[PDB]
Amino acid sequence: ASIFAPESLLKKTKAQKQSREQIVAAAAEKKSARQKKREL
RNA sequence: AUGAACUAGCCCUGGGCGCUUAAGCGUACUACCCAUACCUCACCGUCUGGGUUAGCU
Repeated sequence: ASIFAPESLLKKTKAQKQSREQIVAAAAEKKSARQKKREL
């Protein structure tokens, strides 16, 4: 009845989620580190 | 006050037009002119160093 979202797409989306999680965490701590660095 | 001997500089004698308290010579200081040089930018090419695939509307 419906198309089942190909398994290559599911594997990529899981991989992209891992990388997107890393990017946010890296930028989350970068902003705090940059603000302290600017004051120094 | 003069004269003598001297101290040097320049003159006399031995690119063009023109210039002569220079448009000459020497010194000092401002301003100004413009090379394919220098700086900024754009463009060409070469070289060099990267990035780019579960090929993500």
